[PDB]
Amino acid sequence: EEITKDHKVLARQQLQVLARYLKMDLDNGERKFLKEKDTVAELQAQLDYLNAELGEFFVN
Amino acid sequence: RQQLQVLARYLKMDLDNGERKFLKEKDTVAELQAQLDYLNAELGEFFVN
Amino acid sequence: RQQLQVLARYLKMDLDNGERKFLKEKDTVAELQAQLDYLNAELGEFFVN
Repeated sequence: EEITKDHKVLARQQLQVLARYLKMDLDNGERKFLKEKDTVAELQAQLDYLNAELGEFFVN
Repeated sequence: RQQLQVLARYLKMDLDNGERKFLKEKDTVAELQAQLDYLNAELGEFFVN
Repeated sequence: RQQLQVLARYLKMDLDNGERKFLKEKDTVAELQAQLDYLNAELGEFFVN
C-alpha cells in the first residue's frame, strides 16, 4: 500500500507543478462556494426571523 | 494542460466540483432572496425593519 | 527545473551532497596548507627543501 501512496504523492506534486505553471487556482471554486454558503445562512436567518415574527399562517 | 488533465484523471480528482457546488449555492441564494423580496413587497420596509 | 526537483525528491537523491563534501574538503585543504606555511616560515625554504 505504501508504493501506491508514494506514486500518488509524486503524481500530485507533478500536477501541482503543472497547475502553478498554468497559473490556475485549484481552490477558486471551493472559496466561492464557501462564500455563497455563508450568504445563504445570512438570508435564511433573515427569513427565519420574519417567520418567527409573523408566524407561518400569516407568511403563507 | 493535457498533462495536468491526465494527472488529475489518474488521481481521481474532480477539478470542477467546487464550481458545481458554487453554482448550486448561488441558485439557493436567489431563491431565498426572492422569498425575502416578496415579503418586503408585501409588508413594506417600515414594518419589516 | 521544478519537475526535476519533484523527481529528485521522489528518488530520495540529494543533489547538493557533492558540493557539500567539496566545500568540507576545501576547508581541510586550507587547514593543511596553513600548517605547511607556518612550518616553512619557521624553517625556511632552504632547510625544508
